Amino acid sequence: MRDLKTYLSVAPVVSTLWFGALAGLLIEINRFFPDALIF
Amino acid sequence: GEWLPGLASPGYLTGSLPGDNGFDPLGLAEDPENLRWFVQAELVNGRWAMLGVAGMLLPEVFTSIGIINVPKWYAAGKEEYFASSSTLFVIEFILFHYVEIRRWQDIKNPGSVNQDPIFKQYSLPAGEVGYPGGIFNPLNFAPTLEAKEKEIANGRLAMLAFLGFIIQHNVTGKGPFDNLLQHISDPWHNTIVQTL
Amino acid sequence: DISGLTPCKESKQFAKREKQALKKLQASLKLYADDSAPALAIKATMEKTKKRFDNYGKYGLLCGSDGLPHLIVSGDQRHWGEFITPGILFLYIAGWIGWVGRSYLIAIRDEKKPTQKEIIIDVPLASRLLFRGFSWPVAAYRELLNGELVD
Amino acid sequence: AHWMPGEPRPAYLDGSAPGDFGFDPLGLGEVPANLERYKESELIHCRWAMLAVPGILVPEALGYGNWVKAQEWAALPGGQATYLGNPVPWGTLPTILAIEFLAIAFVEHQRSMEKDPEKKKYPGGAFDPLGYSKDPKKLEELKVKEIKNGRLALLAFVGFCVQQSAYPGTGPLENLATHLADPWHNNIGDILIGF
Amino acid sequence: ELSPSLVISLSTGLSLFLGRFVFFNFQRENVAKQVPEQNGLTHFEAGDTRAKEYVSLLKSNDPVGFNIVDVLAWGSIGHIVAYYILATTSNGYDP
Ligand code: CLA
Ligand SMILES: CC(/C=C/C=C(C)/C=C/[C@@]12O[C@]1(C)C[C@@H](O)CC2(C)C)=C\C=C\C=C(C)\C=C\C=C(C)\C=C\[C@@]12O[C@]1(C)C[C@@H](O)CC2(C)C
Ligand SMILES: CC1=C(/C=C/C(C)=C/C=C/C(C)=C/C=C/C=C(C)/C=C/C=C(C)/C=C/C2=C(C)CCCC2(C)C)C(C)(C)CCC1
Ligand SMILES: CCCCCCCS[C@@H]1O[C@H](CO)[C@@H](O)[C@H](O)[C@H]1O
Repeated sequence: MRDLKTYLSVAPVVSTLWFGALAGLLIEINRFFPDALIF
Repeated sequence: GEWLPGLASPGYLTGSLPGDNGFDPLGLAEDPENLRWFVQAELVNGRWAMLGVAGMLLPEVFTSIGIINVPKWYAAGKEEYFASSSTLFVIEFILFHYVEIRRWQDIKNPGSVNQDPIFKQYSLPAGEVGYPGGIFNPLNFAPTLEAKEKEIANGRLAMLAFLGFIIQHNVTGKGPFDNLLQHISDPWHNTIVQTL
Repeated sequence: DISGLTPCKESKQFAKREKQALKKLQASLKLYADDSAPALAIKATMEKTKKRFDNYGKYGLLCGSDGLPHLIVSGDQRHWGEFITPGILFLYIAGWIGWVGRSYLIAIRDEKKPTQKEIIIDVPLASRLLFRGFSWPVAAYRELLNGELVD
Repeated sequence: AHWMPGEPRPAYLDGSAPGDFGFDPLGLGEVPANLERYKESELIHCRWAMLAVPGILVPEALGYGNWVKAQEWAALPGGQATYLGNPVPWGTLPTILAIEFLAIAFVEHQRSMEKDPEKKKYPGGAFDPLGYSKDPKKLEELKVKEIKNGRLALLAFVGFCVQQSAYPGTGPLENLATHLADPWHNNIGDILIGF
Repeated sequence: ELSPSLVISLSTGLSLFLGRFVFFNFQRENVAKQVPEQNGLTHFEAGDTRAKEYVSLLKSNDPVGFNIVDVLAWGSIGHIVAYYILATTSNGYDP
């Protein structure tokens, strides 16, 4: 379990989760505040 | 003091300062000089916030009870004065330049600035940085630890209150006391929820 | 106006672009049952479109002879949202990221095997250093004056 | 006595020089030779300013003229100048330009040939008929007075030029009167935080 | 209208006077401080046979040493200033 957590903390997994979260965020923001060219 | 019971207070907050409740989660005052400068800044922002908030709420309360017709703080600058806002700004800028540079020199070097440059006979007694005293304290109140931490407390409360005033005016478009009254009117139907 | 441009709310070509766009969308919409999903989709596109043009007009954007929004980045105060403000926001976030990363690299620099925590992230440490970025201008400004920024 | 109370003065400024108030934020006088040259040139700028300032104010009050309008007679085919109201015969641009050039070049270059650093700034001799420099202590006191009046004159000149940039075609004394009109309305504000 | 001869002669006279009396020492001093050389030795010591300084031509029985070269130099400046003044006063320029 500790080993599995360590694996989940490895660079590619961390990157997939981080950029996944970011992608989700930017997507939702661009869904609620769409076509933003100013601000 | 424990702002978050029971979160261990940072090592650099040993309670040797008034207002030490161990609240610095981002570690801004990890450096001693940083802690000094931030103590000064907290005192100054705090005092100006107390004065400002008082000057924002109090005139409005007296207007509500019909004592004196005073225009609200966010509509007070608009072309009502004798000397105009620009001249007022130049004056303000000059006097504040002098005063703030003076205090700054006090912060950089405590004993360096204490005597009147014109009338060198008069002088200010060697005290604490941020707590000048002397002529600034004509009623000779004792700068006790309790009084200091009370000062800092009311200062923090007033700063948060100023942020509150700004945001509330930004949203509702009325005065803070007006918002308070409307909140008293119907508490469960007049909050930030309904105004947004 | 600025650079010989004309305001989008007053631009004829801007309006004609909105027109042709909406008319293209409707010309495509004609082939589907009004209650069906394709219809609702195309209609959503139409509403989104006109809302977009209306918002651009409202924002005080200047249009060229092409009928498209052109941006003013000279520092002109009527257009700070066209570069200055989102620029400040960007700089804030980027500074946040860089400062946090810097903190992390410094934190593990003095250890048995530093490279380890560079290929296997210390998530507790990272979460502790995460929010420190919020005050990055203040933190960096003080480190600049102190001499803890460079060697 | 320094310019900023509580601020440490540079290592090379002990205050033994006339007007030495420890003002050098940029550390331009860190080099001794440069510092000496700066003393000389500061005195030169000072004396030029002290001659200029009243020469800007006086003909505006008495001669009813203007230190900027007094420039405009040139730059045109006419080229006629007036002194105390009286049109000068040799008062044309090329002539006075040649005269000024030759004279000032001669005197300046003659000042350039001096080797003694103390006489390069304080020549004396023929330039001191009243012998006010004969007494050392009085010389020092009068030196301090000179550098101070000179610096104030320089500041006044800056005032004239900036006030001219803000209100073109109007002299300093005219601006003083305008200020005396409505002191609380006629200020720098209209230029700074205006409009 | 300005007499070309008077302007030119007066200008050249002023320049030659300035070079003979008021700027002579300074010029001679700065020239004394400078002399072209490659790798320490001069161009003639290197040596290019065509880079020897003319001793004969520079000779003069003038009290200070004002020779033909100085005459050509300050004279050149004089003529330049002269023709500048002439051409300038000749035009109908108005700003
Ligand atoms: C331009 C002529 C000039 C020169 C050559 C000097 C030279 C000197 N002054 Mg200074 N002084 C001047 C003008 C000048 N001053 C003016 C106008 C004032 C009134 C503000 C003063 C007030 C003053 C004080 C109180 C003191 C000095 C001192 C000195 C000496 C040490 C400082 C130094 O080394 O800087 C060398 C200076 C320069 C190399 C000048 C360069 C200027 C740069 C290139 C451009 C500056 C642009 C300017 C700021 C624009 C004007 C803006 C306007 C609004 C002010 C040095 C001999 C100190 C001293 O020991 O005196 C004996 C001292 O205590 N001066
Ligand atoms: C000075 C101030 C306000 C002053 C107001 C003035 C003069 C008002 C003047 C006027 O109204 C009058 C008088 C009359 C009107 O006619 C004119 C105006 C001009 C409108 C507010 C400060 C306001 C300052 C505020 C609100 C500061 C808040 C900071 C916080 C909460 C930071 C917390 C942390 O930093 C710590 C403590 C530790 C870290 O580790 C963690 C985090 C959380 C990062
Ligand atoms: C002897 C004698 C004497 C006399 C002397 C003299 C008088 C001399 C002179 C001399 C001279 C008299 C010289 C001259 C020279 C000249 C020159 C050297 C010139 C040059 C020129 C030029 C360079 C030109 C150029 C040009 C051209 C070509 C074109 C047009 C323009 C111009 C101008 C650019 C005496 C008595 C004193 C004394 C001793 C003896
Ligand atoms: C939001 C943070 C949640 C806590 C993070 C869970 C994984 S924490 C994880 O623990 C491993 C050991 O088991 C370490 O090897 C690894 O470096 C560390 O990131």
